[PDB]
Amino acid sequence: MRIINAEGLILGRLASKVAKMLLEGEEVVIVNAEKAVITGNRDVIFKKYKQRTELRTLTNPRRGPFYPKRSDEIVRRTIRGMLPWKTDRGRKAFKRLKVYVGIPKEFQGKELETIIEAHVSRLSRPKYVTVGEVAKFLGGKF
Amino acid sequence: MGKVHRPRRGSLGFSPRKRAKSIVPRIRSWPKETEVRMLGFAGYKAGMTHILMIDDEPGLTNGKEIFMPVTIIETPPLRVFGIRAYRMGYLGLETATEVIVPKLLERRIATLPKNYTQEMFEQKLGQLEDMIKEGEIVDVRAIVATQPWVIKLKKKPEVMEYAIGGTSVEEKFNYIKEKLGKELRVGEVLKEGELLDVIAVTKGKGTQGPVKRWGIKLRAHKDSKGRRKVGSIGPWHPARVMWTVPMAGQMGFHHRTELNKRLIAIGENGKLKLDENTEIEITPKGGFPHYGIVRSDFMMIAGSVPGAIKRIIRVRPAIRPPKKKPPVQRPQITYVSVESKQ
RNA sequence: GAGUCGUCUCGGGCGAGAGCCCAUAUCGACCCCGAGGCUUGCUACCUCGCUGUCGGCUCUUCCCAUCCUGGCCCUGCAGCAGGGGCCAAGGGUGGGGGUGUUCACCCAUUAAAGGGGAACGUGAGCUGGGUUUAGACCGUCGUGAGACAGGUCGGAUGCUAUCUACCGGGGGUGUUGGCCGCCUGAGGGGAAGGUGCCCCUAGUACGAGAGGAACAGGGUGCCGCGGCCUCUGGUCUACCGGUUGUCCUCCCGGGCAUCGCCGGGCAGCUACGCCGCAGCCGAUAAGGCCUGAAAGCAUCUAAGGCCGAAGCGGCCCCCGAAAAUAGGCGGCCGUGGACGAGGGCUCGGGUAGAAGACCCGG
RNA sequence: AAACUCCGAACCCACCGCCGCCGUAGAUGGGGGGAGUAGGGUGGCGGUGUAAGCCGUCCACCGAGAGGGGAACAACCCAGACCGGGGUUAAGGCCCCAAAGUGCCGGCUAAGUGUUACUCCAAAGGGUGUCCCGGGCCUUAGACAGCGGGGAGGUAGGCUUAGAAGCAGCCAUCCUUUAAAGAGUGCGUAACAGCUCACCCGUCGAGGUCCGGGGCCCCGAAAAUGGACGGGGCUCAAGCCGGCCGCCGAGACCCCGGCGCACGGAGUGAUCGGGUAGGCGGGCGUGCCGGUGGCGUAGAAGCCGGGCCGUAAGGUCCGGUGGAGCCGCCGGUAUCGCGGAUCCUGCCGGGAGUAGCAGCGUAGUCGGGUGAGAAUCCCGACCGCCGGAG
RNA sequence: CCGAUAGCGAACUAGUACCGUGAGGGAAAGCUGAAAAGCACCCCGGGAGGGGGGUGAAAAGAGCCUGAAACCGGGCGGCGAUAGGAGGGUGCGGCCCGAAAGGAAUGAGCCUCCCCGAAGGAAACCGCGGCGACGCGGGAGUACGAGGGGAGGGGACCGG
Repeated sequence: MRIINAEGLILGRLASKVAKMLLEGEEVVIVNAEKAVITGNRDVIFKKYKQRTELRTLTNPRRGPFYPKRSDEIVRRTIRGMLPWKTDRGRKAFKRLKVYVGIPKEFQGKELETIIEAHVSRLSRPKYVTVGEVAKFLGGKF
Repeated sequence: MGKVHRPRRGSLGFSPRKRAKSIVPRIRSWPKETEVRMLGFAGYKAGMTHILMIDDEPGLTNGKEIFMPVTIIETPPLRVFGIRAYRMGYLGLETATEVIVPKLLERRIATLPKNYTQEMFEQKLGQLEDMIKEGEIVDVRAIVATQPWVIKLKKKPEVMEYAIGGTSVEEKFNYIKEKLGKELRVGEVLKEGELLDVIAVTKGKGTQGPVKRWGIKLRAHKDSKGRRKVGSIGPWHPARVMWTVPMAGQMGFHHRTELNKRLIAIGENGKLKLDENTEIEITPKGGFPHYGIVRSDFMMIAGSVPGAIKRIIRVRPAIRPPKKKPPVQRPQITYVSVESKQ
């Protein structure tokens, strides 16, 4: 098992690497999926997340696309879209990932934090938002 | 038509219409989270009657007569049978522990020890622990029950939750504690002249039509096959039916909140003590249609109340005050009525 | 329908020219370049062992190049009132008269009476008025039979839902052995609110005068939606009364004329009845700016920073342990061929109710 | 300057020689028998038509031809495919889904541009937005902007006009003198006056302002179920352009054996293996005949289920059932082999235990009798319907 | 030459049944057993039906020689109430049985050793280069390799 403190971490790099590792047979647990960072213009990152949630298939049967409002779920959903869920290995893969909100563990396992894209640079990147801010705006609990 | 904008018929602000998952009203606003006393007081709707009052709120100008219907409700005395502690988790609020405290107890369908004395003392000690720490606990709410025994509509206790506010967690704990060993009053929680919300599961019609649920306008000169049918439901693509379109199915047995009904009067009996203002304790002769004997603490509240006759209704303080009218502390009752519903 | 975009609709660039003077307060030619699929047409791809037309009606979704409401900028903006520009689909955008009419014309209201796509939305939903067959007349043409994007009258709308969709209701498992009660709030939905008038402001600001605003506070109306019948109105083949014919010999008491008819009306159900349906804040648009360079200055931006929409979220209303992160708490239980906790069927009624369920008493 | 030419390629084609390759297991050519006789399509070169569409011509190819790649995608790419096995590349890709790069150097980027050869992916115009090259002006002969001082005298230039006195307007626009001066840039005045600039010297004590090509990125940019880069997501890259390097990755290509075909007599083939229309050739099975040779109650055929062989069509054997007929071999023969015909017929399931057994002027109900069984058979009582006409 | 959804429409009361005003049109229906011994007698069942027992064979007991498939019921083996479909093909696991015709006990799946060995072809580490990614020399066509041969071990399934 890996407990990753994903404070600082670009959601996509963590998810790609996590999606391959869970498929290998490993267990990842993400702690701090709300203090993690996403770069980009603020306006577009909010417009993408809102649009998804808003769906409303055409008026919404009580089926079709749901997208969640809370950031903790957003990371967890992001790694699942990178896995399948109608293939055996994938459907299982989704149960090997769990999100815990904040850190209520006393462990920190394996950490990737390398500066290559996967962790930010705070003095070389022109603009970013913390994800928690956007989740609040969407109307989540957190 | 000619692209004629037509306002929607039915709503999505209240839809869906269906059966309530419990006959206990639902709450998602708490007006006594950080403020003492329960979220109002619960009774059974006796019926309605009407009363003539003097402005109060200006119909035109103050000092003019106004007609107002009022719903008279036999409330039972309520009594705290359980202390609930919460601990805040990280997926929402989760239940720390509880104290459970005991022929009505027999009529209730709820599980019973079988070693009453023992179980109760362990939960109670557990609670003192939780209370001390004291920040484990972030709020405390009360399991509270009705007591019908002079009231003939039903004689089982309907059991519900009301929060008990307080400034801080230790204070809510002391207050709740005193309360278990005691009865309660219409007088204690509530006072006349506030605006209060009313929560209830409305009367069940059973299954009703598109005519009744959504409203269906009538049609042309002559119609051979009906005017109460659905018409179009939709195009060729979309290839599927929506839910925004007229259908038949359940209307009623749904929880409804109606806001801001002014508290006119509090007394006890009825019709065994006669007052010339604040209502004469209006009790119809021949009794009420389809409702049991009245004799207990009562409240007669303004306007409409969700819930037809013979149904358990609950009251909640308001989540807003009036907004171009002033509140009046203690309504004024110019003259009275003693009419029959027969 | 697809393809197509000449035609159509709409945009952008250049600015001849008039507007006393001053191209852009406003109006705007010549020419040049795109976008859309909404008119027309081209295509012959798809169907001739059928993919039924148009219009209306009813019912609903989506889009903005936005008619109105909100927030904003200019002016050849004195006021009152226009003209032009920017954001914005949350909500609203009506009733009549002619036409079969989509469209178009007209009347008076209105804050405004916006458009377009969805099988030229909507016929296994209605209607069948129009295109329109076999009957007929008239005009034109033909030797004639007979013809008409000439006129005209009259001329069938089938089907018990197999599959699947959506709205409501049950029965069970998974539910980390089962169970009874109480909750958590993942998410999903929303317009629960919209809009207008009047008085005070003020006969004021502003104007030579004529004339005449705004912020803010009260009262009321309208529309939508939801609930509720005590009042008042509807109904009521519970019941009661009056009454024609006829039958029972018959007073009495009844049948029938398919409640005989008429008169009254309780409960209950309803409107043509009554009652209810926030604010604020944060973050943002358009916009107004601060500091402040590139360009020692100046400059709202190039970085940093302050405000600011009916729109966006919270707040609010509706649903919601089968949310598989399958949840929490408290209590109750087990331990053909032993014993048997919970639970139903039973009975008397409903606050409930198509079957079932639900609820309560026993 | 299609239908003009003082002219004219690349290129096509005739012929001879050579060289190459092919051929005597028969090429080159002739005669005979049997056919089939709707086309499409990318590119080049076109003609028409806004276009899409149509039509010429040559064409890889699809048609009739798989496989791997282009997200999928008749004809775009790689590749032409006997059976089985092993290996390695090609097209293309290397952040994850998904095999293989959280590749390397440098420049471009700040738009979520792009991440799409594509069928998918919008323009003229314009931005001291960027980066990079060009020559001009000009550098203590240092204004590039600031700032401290500047804006003279002739003179009101004249006309017009009360005034036009820089400043209603028209035309001219000259000369002297220098921190400095334009018959005056704007304000201002009825017109003046007055305020002020360009301009200059000097301080600040520098490299200064320009203009002009290019690449990119921004603006220009409005649409109807949730649709887009294949999806997720990605901004020191998982982006772009110019280099470079290591791998992944086909039935291809390589390789071992087997198999057919072609050829060799009474092993050999780099130069063999896709296949519709159509032609050609071989075998199997079916009924009966004839000839030949066998089998049966000590158990036939048929049926059912299982085993085995042959690329196959098909055959054989065993166990149960059945209770009288049955094969093989060779030469003949045809009312001789079925997946489809909105095929004909028989049998059977779903629909369903649904609809229908309600609609028209709408009849039963209580005792008792009988009987294996009684709501609707009968008897008794009570109540109807029809009544010049159920 | 054909053989009872064939040959005459008709092998069996057939041009019959049957339809149509008429003219005229027009089917289907073959098989007990050697001998009927075609079921006495008894229990049950209102029961004439059926069931129990006795009936050479009755699975020849009454359109009865034989007795197919579709289909219906129960059962056995596998799967199954949080996961996806032209219903499968190929490889590899699970569970399930398999007396016979197959191959093998005169040795089956299986295992082990030794050797030959196509196409192909490393590693450790070292040296020298390259802005670096990484290349080059030596290790080395070596180790290694499909496939085949022989020998050995084990003793019942394996195929299907």
